[PDB]
Amino acid sequence: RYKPDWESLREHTVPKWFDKAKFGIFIHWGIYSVPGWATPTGELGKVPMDAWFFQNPYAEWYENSLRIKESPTWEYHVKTYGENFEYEKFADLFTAEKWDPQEWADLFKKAGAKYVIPTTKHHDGFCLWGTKYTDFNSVKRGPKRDLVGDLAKAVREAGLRFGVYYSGGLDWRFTTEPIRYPEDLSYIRPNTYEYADYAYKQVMELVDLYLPDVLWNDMGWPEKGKEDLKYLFAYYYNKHPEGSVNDRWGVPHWDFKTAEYHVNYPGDLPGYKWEFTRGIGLSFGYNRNEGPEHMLSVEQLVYTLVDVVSKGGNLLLNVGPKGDGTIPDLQKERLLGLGEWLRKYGDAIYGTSVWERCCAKTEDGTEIRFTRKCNRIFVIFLGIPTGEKIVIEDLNLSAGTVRHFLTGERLSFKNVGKNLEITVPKKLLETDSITLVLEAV
Amino acid sequence: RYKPDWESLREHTVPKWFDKAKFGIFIHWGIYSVPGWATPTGELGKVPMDAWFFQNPYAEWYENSLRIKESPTWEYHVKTYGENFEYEKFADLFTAEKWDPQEWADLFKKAGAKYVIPTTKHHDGFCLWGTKYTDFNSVKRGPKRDLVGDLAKAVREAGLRFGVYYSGGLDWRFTTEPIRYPEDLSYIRPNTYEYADYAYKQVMELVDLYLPDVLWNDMGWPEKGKEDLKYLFAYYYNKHPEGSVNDRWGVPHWDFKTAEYHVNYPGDLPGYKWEFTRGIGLSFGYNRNEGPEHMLSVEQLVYTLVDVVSKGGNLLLNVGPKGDGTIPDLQKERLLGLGEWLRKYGDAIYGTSVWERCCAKTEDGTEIRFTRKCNRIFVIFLGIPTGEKIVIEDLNLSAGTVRHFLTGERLSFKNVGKNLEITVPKKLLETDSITLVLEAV
Amino acid sequence: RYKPDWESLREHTVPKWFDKAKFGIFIHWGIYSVPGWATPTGELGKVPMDAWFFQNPYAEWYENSLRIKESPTWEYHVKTYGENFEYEKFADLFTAEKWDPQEWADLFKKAGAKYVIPTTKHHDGFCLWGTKYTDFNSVKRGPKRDLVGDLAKAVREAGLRFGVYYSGGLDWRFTTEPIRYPEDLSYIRPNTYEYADYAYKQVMELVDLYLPDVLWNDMGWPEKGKEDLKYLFAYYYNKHPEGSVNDRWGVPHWDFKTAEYHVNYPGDLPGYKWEFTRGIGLSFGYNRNEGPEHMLSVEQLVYTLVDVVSKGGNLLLNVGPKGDGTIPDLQKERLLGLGEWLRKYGDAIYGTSVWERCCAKTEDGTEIRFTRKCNRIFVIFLGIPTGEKIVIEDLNLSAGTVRHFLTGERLSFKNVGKNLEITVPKKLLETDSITLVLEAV
Amino acid sequence: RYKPDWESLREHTVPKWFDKAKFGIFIHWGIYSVPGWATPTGELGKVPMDAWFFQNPYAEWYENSLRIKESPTWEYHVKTYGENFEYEKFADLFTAEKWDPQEWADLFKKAGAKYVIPTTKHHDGFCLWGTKYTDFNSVKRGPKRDLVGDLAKAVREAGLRFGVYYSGGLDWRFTTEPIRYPEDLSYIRPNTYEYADYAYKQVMELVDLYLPDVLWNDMGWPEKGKEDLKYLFAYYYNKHPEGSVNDRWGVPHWDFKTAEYHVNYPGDLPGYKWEFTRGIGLSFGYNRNEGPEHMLSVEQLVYTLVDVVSKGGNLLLNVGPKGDGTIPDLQKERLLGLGEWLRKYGDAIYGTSVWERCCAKTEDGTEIRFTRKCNRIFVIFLGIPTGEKIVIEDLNLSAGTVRHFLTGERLSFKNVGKNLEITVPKKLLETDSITLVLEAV
Ligand SMILES: CC(C)[C@@H]1NC[C@@H](O)[C@H](O)[C@@H]1O
Ligand SMILES: CC(C)[C@@H]1NC[C@@H](O)[C@H](O)[C@@H]1O
Ligand SMILES: CC(C)[C@@H]1NC[C@@H](O)[C@H](O)[C@@H]1O
Ligand SMILES: CC(C)[C@@H]1NC[C@@H](O)[C@H](O)[C@@H]1O
Repeated sequence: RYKPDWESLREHTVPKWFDKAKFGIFIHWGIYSVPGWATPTGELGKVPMDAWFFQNPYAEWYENSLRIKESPTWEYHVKTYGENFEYEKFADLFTAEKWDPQEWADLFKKAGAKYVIPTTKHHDGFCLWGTKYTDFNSVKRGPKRDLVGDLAKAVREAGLRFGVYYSGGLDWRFTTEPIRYPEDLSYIRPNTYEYADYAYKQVMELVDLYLPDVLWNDMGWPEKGKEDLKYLFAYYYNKHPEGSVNDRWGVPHWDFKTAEYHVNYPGDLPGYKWEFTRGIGLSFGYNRNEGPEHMLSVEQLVYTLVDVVSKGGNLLLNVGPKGDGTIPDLQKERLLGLGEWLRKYGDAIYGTSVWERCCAKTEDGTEIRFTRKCNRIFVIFLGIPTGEKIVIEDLNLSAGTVRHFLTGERLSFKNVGKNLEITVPKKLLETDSITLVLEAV
Repeated sequence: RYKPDWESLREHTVPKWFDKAKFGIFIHWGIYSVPGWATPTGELGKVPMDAWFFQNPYAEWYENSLRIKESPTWEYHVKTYGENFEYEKFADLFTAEKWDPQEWADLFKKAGAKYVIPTTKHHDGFCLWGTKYTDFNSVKRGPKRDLVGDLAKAVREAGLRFGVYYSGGLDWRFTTEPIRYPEDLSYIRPNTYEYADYAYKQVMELVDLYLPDVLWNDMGWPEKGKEDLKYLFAYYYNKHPEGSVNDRWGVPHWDFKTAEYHVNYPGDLPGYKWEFTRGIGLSFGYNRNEGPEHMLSVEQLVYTLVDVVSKGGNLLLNVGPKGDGTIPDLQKERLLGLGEWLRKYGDAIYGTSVWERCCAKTEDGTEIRFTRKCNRIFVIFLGIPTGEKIVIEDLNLSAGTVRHFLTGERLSFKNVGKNLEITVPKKLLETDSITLVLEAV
Repeated sequence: RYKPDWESLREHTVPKWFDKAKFGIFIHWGIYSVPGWATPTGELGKVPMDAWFFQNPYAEWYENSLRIKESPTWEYHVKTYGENFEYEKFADLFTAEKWDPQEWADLFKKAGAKYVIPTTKHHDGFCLWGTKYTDFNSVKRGPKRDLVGDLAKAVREAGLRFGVYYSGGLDWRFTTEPIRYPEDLSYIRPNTYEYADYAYKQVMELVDLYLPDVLWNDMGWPEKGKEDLKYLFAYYYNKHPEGSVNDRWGVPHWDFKTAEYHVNYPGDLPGYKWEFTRGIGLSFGYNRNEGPEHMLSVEQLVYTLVDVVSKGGNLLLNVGPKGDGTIPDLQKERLLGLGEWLRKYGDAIYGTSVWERCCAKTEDGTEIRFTRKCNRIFVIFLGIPTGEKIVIEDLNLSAGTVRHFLTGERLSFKNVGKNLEITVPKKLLETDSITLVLEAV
Repeated sequence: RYKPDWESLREHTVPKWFDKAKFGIFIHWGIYSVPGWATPTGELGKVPMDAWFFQNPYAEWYENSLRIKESPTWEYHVKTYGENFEYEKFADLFTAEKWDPQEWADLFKKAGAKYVIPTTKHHDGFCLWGTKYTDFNSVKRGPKRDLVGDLAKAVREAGLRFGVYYSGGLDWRFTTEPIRYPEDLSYIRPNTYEYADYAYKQVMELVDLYLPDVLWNDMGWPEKGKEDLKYLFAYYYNKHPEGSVNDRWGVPHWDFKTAEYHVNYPGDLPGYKWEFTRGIGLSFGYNRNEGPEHMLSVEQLVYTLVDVVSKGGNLLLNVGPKGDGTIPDLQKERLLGLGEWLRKYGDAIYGTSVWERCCAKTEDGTEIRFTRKCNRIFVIFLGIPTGEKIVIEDLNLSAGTVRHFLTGERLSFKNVGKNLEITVPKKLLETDSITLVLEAV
């Protein structure tokens, strides 16, 4: 039994399933997916923040962008939907006509994912379940359906874990002015006791209805409601000890940390569980303006995943579905591509632990990542060397055997000074896909 | 960009327009203006506080007075409207049948005023704009009109600044017991988190709808809502840096202080901007029981204004209109009288600064006030001496010239010991109105 | 770098060396060791708390007991040292004339311990290092020696980790009234800002002088100083990431929990690292009145360690040295005995992890505990069965090889229903010592 | 009287003398001035902060640098003074044998300064007055003299205002670990209630002994002592209303803001009084390694002052004296040079106000700054144009007379489009020094 106080909640550590999962699917889906439009400006951390909100590459920020007159979104909206078309009207157009939760679940499973987390309420405040605290929801409007619950049921029947994303820190139904600068986030927030109660009642509602495996909050938690989390976390863990909580609440407790390119991404081994998140594209919500050139290739997804995992993290990859419930082909192809790689190399990923070091590189610059399972060390090349002779810089092994992972073939290697040389027959090199993988015992 | 914290908000100083304005018009108008009745007991600070609330001279406190059985208001009400007539019923009688916002604006402008501030919500909680947070408002009841917005538009078209008064500290729709003693104010207040949210949402609403030049709160701010003001003030100033806030919030920040006879009235020069407020009569809301004997004369208004200004303050003069929207003749005549004096002497008032001292008096007791504009010093007599020889006590001038302000005529004067003697030709003395004014360079 | 806030400090998890150490030695030593006397009443949780402080079995509480007149301690003190001998005078008799820190360290190492933690300051406030914050210390009085520093050097020379115990919660140099009842602890505390500063400064000094591997506070941290720990913990971890802190500070952070018979002792597997502590006898400080009847036998010590380890904990076993610095024979014998068992079976203890369950028992009630190392599961019997046929209740092994641990001999086994039968030749059983140990892969 | 609460303290605004002073002299002087050594790396905001503390260009940070072994400072110290020479020993070498406070004051006055502020205590905690709170001060050690008091008398004899700098935020007499990275500042602080008392007591003592015209704190105020400032500020203002405080306390109140190149430097007109500070060179304390290459030229100093003044600020220019109390020639030359320009053009600087805009430039890019005195607008060119025809971009004058400032000669000008043309006879241009100055009425 957990008690409602930070010192007692510290007894809850990240559950084993999460630590072993390594790969999950994020889903940003809502009424913003209907217009599904943003200018693909660039990546966060690379686009200047004095312009970011004025040319926001996140399609799910459509409403905020629309509130900024003459932003590209405003022009687009006016020309496409007209001035007499309020954002909320998109809830009636969000019909999810072609949604099939079992197909989604089957796809996520085939992609190699072990948990799924959809946006139950994003910044626009629209709720994707039949909440009793607002009528701005999927059961009363557009879909006429409990999207969260129906997806939960499908994800679980496919054997995957199910978490929930909730925008606790922002809700545009409680503010009128848009965020134009990063600094506006320090004061343009709901700010009321009423909003703190609402956020508390809704996350408790999600806990009671769906008992999620992960509570993924975003944008911090209302300051007036922070003390409520001691009770909410105890209430939650006492009903589901294997549940978990991310680190975006702004209180002392969390089970795992979160990182993005610009924030908290480690260069080497941290001593705590974390999770890296990013979209297949530059937006989280569907953006019809994105082409393959704005997306990671299957190879980059694999490398991203390997890097993350070798550093002790899980990858939470975001998918942005359309308003009709379909997953765009460009995204689906990248998911299947990753799932194929995982079906071959999954044993060197799932259930692994970090090694003594995460990283190395060859003499000719190919990057290498390591993962471990007891006595077995997985050596994962981000790429496949062309020549059979391979020199890994600054590494020596006290193992007695190095095998080619996929074929299981013993290989010849020797510590040559401060480096490690391994001979990989070209036949073997040709059997690998995207990554040459070795196994040392 | 202002940040939501007291130290950063300190960077916002009183805007120049307010400092230069000197004279504004307060308007206490609401459903209490229909019965428009109070016993004209006396001035605040002069009437004993153990009786004040039982024989309240403020007609806008009608509801509170009515809740005190057998107070004069209760007797009056029962005899006039009857016991089966609840105070709220006055909202349906408040029809503002003869209201013309442009006439009001024209009158205020002719009176010499530079800003106007109406009660958007007084203690009775009735709102004079179409707020979405209560149906007890002017758009839904009586007037069927947005009084605040329509007046805002007129005041601005006449070139005047527009502020809003809001009763943040008291709202009788949230309490049942009347205030009978000053000490009752320490505990008979809304007190709930709900009320703090409401006050916050309504002032933010006024900011978003009308973007006022002044936020004039009264009776303090709900304790549970004080931290909200850091955000509200930043939000406000970032949309209108030339806006301003009075000092009745009970938090660290304010742009100017407020004073009344009994409170904070300076005797000499303070080092900060302030504003003196009082009604033309003894009430703020219309009181049909007041006669000329309960009101300041045009002369007393002028003297009051001069004294205030010479001490660095602005005068915020209150007008109490009738339920039909007309301004009673006694008040209108006093406003025009003041406006006439200002049209002649305005250059020695508007845009001035305090001098080294505010005050002096003649050998025969006539009071004198000073104001300044760079090298010009205005010497304003509260009255017009009868003899041509004038001896100002304890004053010497290092100027090289003293002129009669209205005619511009050079005058003969000399420092005679510790006094100053000036000869003012009787012809000149006869050209002045209410105040003999001199100009020294 | 760690930051001074609980959220950031949560990133520091229990260091891997502590997790793997399993066994440490506690040392309560101080001026109270000179009289070294207490009435050996019983185990905590077994003695009525209405009498506990009056017949305190803890010799280190001598001073508090001495302050309760007519306690057995007061009678003994008066008769032995005299009514005029003030407790503090024991600091002049605490000479540690026969102390050899290298001998202690070698004994602790032979005992099988991996870390050692002496009392740097217990409740009587006497400090065993040359602290600059009080003259009541071992450098200025008694030993004329830095005992903590010399012990630290020796323990480290021996290859063991070194931590410090500090009585943050109690310091009788700041109070005059004794603790008579449990409830007295809620208010007979130093209570001042001065003491909060003093505790902070002394632990900071311990960190700067000795950079201990464990900060083991006792009796809570002064309330006025709790916020300081955010800074102390960050400072400490930033200088020594592999350092650790216990859970007796009363703030949100800790790396491991502590338990005693009556407190926090788990029945099965908790999800966090914890540590069980108890003495060899009934007191922590040396008690000349204890004989073998009041101490655990070597067998009981082994069973204790095994049970704690099978449940994820470390055993922190206390030694109470005499005033001359020697360790009594009865304690030294039990230490060497435990050390011989660990030399034989250490591989089933050190560096292990918990299995799916901690416990089981045979058909004739012999208790069994499990520990794990990757694929190897160690089955430790709390005792040595007499017959070769062994039936383990409610246990089935999906292993494929069960071996006698000491000889490595393969054994015959079979999952018979909900049980597991195993035959162990008596010659193998006769080779074991105190515990039969099997190994399953 | 001012009251001890932020709301009441807000009544105190920046004193008129500070607003008009425009230029003051900062003095970093202390025991660190004896070694007077640092590696002149670069300007703050220009040097990478990951190396900053390791190659600190600030000689006054000698002690912190000395605590980082293998810093250039440590190498220099060992070779010059010896490994056994503890930093504190510099207090015995700080003799100020050639110090003449009257000479310093006269130089500061000739330099054109109106106020002077010496370091009473910098981060090393050494106090330059006979404080009763520590023996580490100039009366008991080194100079055997009250330097702050003798300097105060001299500065005032010279007719200048006198303030005090105090390192409230840092005191290395309360810490042992050096600051290596910016982040270290969040926790390597005194942190105790004792230090909070100490800082309060010392500033109170400075107020009581010297009643300074400015309290210039640095590095924030200890968190546990922030509430004390309400009382300290009231106490101070009630004894000296014309006193002032800077903005580095971390509490709601301040009279003026402070800025440095990298911090708070305005691009145009802010609405509050502020002050720019920087040294003549790259260090604040004397650095024997700096030559003319690391210092501002007289021209650059003038351009600096003018720019800061046209934007509403005061320039607080730092001088770093040697350990013997003399001011190095290179700094004295630049001071006298600036003083000669102010003797010629001071009327366009002292007692001025900002105009409608601070800035403009000529067609060939000469920068121009404006200042104002009632009707007189001063047009200060940052340089002296070579040809007589001058075209000012985007400027139109509704004046009627433009005169050469130095000679008073009336000049020919014309608003030509969005620009202003002016002809300035070369004989007038040749009469100017460093800056061409015009005057428009
Ligand atoms: C990382 C991801 C969850 C993003 N968090 C910040 C949000 O503003 C954005 O829409 C998206 O949800
Ligand atoms: C000064 C004026 C604004 C008065 N403030 C106190 C109120 O109770 C009263 O009705 C009136 O508004
Ligand atoms: C467990 C052990 C460290 C005990 N803690 C409580 C103290 O009062 C007692 O003397 C002993 O140190
Ligand atoms: C601006 C000046 C007063 C500097 N403030 C920061 C200090 O660390 C530095 O030594 C110097 O005093």
